[PDB]
Amino acid sequence: GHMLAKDNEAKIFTGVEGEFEGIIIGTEDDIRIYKRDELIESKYKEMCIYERQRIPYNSTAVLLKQVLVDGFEELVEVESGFMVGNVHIVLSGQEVVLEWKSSYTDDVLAISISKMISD
Amino acid sequence: MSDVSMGMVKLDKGFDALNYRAIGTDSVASFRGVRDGDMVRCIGEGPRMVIGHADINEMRRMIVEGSMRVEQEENGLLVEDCVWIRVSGDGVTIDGRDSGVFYAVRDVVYRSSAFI
Repeated sequence: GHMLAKDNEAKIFTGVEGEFEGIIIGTEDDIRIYKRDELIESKYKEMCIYERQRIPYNSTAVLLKQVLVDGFEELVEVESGFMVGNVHIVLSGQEVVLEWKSSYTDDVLAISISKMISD
Repeated sequence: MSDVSMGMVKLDKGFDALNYRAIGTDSVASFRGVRDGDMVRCIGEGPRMVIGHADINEMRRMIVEGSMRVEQEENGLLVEDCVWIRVSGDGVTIDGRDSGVFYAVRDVVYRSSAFI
């Protein structure tokens, strides 16, 4: 440790003054800032991660909605499945396909989905 | 100093309150700020967003570090004869139809990403 510069000094090269929404990257060697709007163009970028979990199920789509309602607040039914929060739930035979976002909250309620279909 | 852009600036104390996470050896955080002079100041709270660097080669290597066999193809990585990792321009898709490996792959990708 202790291999940094001034703790209030950083190196930023994008998009400078004017208001900017940015990100800070600090390594064991260097502290640097990029502007978020500019950042998508760099080797570093905002990434949406879709993670799909296929869950064995013995009940019907109507029953899934019912079980989801038991735990959930916001359950919305859609033409091609169910959507809880930002989680896409679709029943496919005797398995449910769970696809959900990178986002912290989206995993948590999605976890609740998984237990609903599980047992 | 503003030849390329700016370079060395002063970080405001507000950044110390930001949600820092560390990718690999780097530490990352998101913030909303106003830039005035040599001073960088936060005016808001960085939205909660995964940032990182997606390399198919690096992810594969790290997966193998978990003692998992990975196959390299155009579509991405096939781990343990079932995990699907697919790369999109602004994101990544992981397929859970693996037998008890999903958690491992989720760990690997998050080693190259961070919730900020």
